[PDB]
Amino acid sequence: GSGTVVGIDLGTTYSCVGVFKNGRVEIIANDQGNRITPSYVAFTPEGERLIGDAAKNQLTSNPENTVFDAKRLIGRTWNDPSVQQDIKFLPFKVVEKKTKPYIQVDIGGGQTKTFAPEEISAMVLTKMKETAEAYLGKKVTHAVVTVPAYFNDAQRQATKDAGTIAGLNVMRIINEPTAAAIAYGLDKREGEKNILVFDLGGGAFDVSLLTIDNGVFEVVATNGDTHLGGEDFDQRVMEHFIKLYKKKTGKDVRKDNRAVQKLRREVEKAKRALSSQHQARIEIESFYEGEDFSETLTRAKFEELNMDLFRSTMKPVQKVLEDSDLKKSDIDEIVLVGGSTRIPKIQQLVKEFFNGKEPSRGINPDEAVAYGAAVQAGVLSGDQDTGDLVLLDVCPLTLGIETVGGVMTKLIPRNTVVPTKKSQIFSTASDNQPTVTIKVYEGERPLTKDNHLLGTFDLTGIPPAPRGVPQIEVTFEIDVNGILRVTAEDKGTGNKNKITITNDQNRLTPEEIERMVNDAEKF
Amino acid sequence: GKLEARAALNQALEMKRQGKREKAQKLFMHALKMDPDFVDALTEFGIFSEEDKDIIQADYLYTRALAISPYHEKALVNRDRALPLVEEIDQRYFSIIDSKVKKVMSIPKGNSALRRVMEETYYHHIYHTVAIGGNTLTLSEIRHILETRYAVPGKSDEEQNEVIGMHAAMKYINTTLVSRIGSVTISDVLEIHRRVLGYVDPVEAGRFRTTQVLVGHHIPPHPQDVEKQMQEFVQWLNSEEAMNLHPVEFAALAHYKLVYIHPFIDGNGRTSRLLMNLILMQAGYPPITIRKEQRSDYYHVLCAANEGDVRPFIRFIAKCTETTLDTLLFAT
Ligand SMILES: Nc1ncnc2c1ncn2[C@@H]1O[C@H](COP(=O)(O)OP(=O)(O)NP(=O)(O)O)[C@@H](O)[C@H]1O
Ligand SMILES: *CC(=O)NCCc1cn([C@@H]2O[C@H](COP(*)(=O)O)[C@@H](O)[C@H]2O)nn1
Ligand SMILES: [Mg+2]
Ligand SMILES: [Mg+2]
Repeated sequence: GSGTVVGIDLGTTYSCVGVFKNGRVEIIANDQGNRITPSYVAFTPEGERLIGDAAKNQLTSNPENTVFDAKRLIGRTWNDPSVQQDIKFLPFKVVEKKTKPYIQVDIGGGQTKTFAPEEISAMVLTKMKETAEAYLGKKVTHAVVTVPAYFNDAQRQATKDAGTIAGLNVMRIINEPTAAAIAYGLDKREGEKNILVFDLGGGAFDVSLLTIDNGVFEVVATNGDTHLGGEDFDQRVMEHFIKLYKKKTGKDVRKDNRAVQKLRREVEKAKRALSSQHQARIEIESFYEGEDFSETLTRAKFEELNMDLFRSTMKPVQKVLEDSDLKKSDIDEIVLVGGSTRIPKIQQLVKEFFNGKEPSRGINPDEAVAYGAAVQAGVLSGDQDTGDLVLLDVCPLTLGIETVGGVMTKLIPRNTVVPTKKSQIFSTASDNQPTVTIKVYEGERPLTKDNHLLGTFDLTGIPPAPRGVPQIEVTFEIDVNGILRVTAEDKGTGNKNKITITNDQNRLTPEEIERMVNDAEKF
Repeated sequence: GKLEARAALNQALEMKRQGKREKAQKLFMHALKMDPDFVDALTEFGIFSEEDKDIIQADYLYTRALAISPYHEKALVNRDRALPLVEEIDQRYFSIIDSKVKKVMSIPKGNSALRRVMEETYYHHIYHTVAIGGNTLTLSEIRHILETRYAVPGKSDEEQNEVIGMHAAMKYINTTLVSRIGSVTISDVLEIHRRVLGYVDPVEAGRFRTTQVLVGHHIPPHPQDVEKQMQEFVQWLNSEEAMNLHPVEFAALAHYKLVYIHPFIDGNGRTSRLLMNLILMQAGYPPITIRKEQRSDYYHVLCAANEGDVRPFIRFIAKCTETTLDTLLFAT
């Protein structure tokens, strides 16, 4: 059987596991009594592997062998501008392998191993699995893992691969605002209501407009940024004090991983205090060359360093209203989820966007996504106290084909309810052409050069025939997980010839994943 | 997963009770996406469709549930009730066609408006019948070849030989077989295919295939049985059972049956569409047009007919008949 299915929020900075059992939903605390665990992995010089609180608590004294924010590298390529820019800001070594960013660390004894970003996330999911196993007293084999609503195809498939390596059958990847909406409607049966979910966390940002109705969750429009969150807010404060320290002492601590990571930890602590205080102090003894650090960060200064980023979070709210053809007066409640929504300026911009409407209070914004994942996990396990929970979720990105001239020809438009299928006829351009190549793109821009490349597919096995004669129907199906599957079939009359498809996505093959699964089972 | 389908069905029924039919529609659709073989969802979705008086869709959902569960009581009962309603819907649409075809033939043939439209419609029929198979010749280029007897540079000889072959086939039918009082023979079918494929393939033009070819997942008769199948086909032609059929239904069945037999290597579609209009023209109906844009729909109803149900094909031919009658009445 499926056992006890758990819900895991796999966040950029913080992960959280919960279960729906015995007629209620519970967040499960780790071995240190913490309801939420940092998405951290570290390797001590003695050879001990650390995950979670222990991995983060030694970041300052071991920044090169401490891995974090791997969610900003999963499902990406080495040539990704976001990847190349994040290399300069991460204290651990990232090398190119199979055109993908791989993490290289020292595991003690002078031996250095290289991990795929899916393997790093697999360790975090393993810590969440073991946290639930220690609480339930039995092995956990199935789970529902959260992903940002704006994750693309590669990011969604990579997250499922991380669960596979962690020894988990990912029954469902659930979008964060959809999961947050489930947590909002668990105690409410009030008919049809329009909800706007504002999900701003450590590394990602999502805004979804949902129509709730007594257990039915209908996502109308979603839009956001997978690379916008609290980590970018801390960096603005980090870069401010690095220039200030250079101005006062003439020292450039930019190349010192130990000093920079000490500043990042204290900057993140001061940001949390500034949500309830107006001034926070940052003290770091032996910060650089035995010189201590002592500065005060004002809330007004913190808002000043991030005001452009704070204001940019209103554009997705504007886009989901335009796509849904709804006005501000149509929104019944506003739900703020994610750790970064605790910022008073964020709550002020959202409130002033909706003309002073107070957001809905009640659900912990740090755990709301984790609650909904657990409730959906209870539904998929057939729990006698879940109800008829139905999720009508959509795809965030428009799938298109690159035609002649670099034009983005829309196949499946954005905000299309999943699962969905779309078929289209393709033919050959030259006589006796044995292969037809199709390039799929994700994005809303008119030209494919501005959109993200999902993959290049080739339709081999075409028998000799004049141009225009072959009739290949290619079907594009997006599953309930939001992941695309491409299939081709001959539609002309005569002998039905098999059309084999090959791609250049260069993702983790099943043989490579099985090696990573066995390498993880050795712990 | 299938466990999620039952929940979507429960909410679909719950939203139907409250009058939220648009949301119930989506939930019915989501249920069948989670489990395409959900017998309960298929049956309840058919009840939902029948409430909107979409009995044709309801009968499809009922039949789809009975292919999985042949003894499902609620599907058997509701399909029996829906069967007379489907016949009434098809008869009602035929009566609308008879109301329009008697109106277009009531005006005298000497009218300049009708004769001008009928003249340019001829080249339209040649255009649509070859372009639905992949011919890239434009209407003006087709008219240029037939009227001036000058080739069009930059266009392939095969595409031009198809147009000229179709022109010789329509002129033969319009002046020898339409007004002929006698019955339809095998030599008539062989003579139309000889005209259709005469310039493209002079070898195979005017003779049946001697080898067993395939038509997709559809298996046509064996070569030694083609002539027997063709003789029984033309025996179904000129029959009292076929005359009692509606002219649209009779011309549509003769279209599919000839495609079903697939007696030639090539030109089966073009030959069947010519036979379809010859039947319609003999019954007083104007020749209908299966437009180039309807290529995919034409394939879908053909594939549906090859898989048990030829009624969607007949309704497709009927909708094509009403479309050309509306454009003819637009001249007045
Ligand atoms: N009181 C607070 N004030 C300001 N920021 C906070 C506060 N509490 C937490 N945060 C930030 O919120 C983020 C963590 O929230 P969370 O919603 O878990 O994001 P996440 O785990 O990275 N999920 P995601 O970003 O969508 O991948 C971190 O950047 C924290 O620094
Ligand atoms: C699902 C399905 O049944 N597809 C096949 C539909 C079909 C098409 N035809 C006619 O056959 C000729 C071409 O045949 P090829 O073997 O050369 C064409 O006119 C087409 O309309 N019959 N069934
Ligand atoms: Mg989290
Ligand atoms: Mg988020």
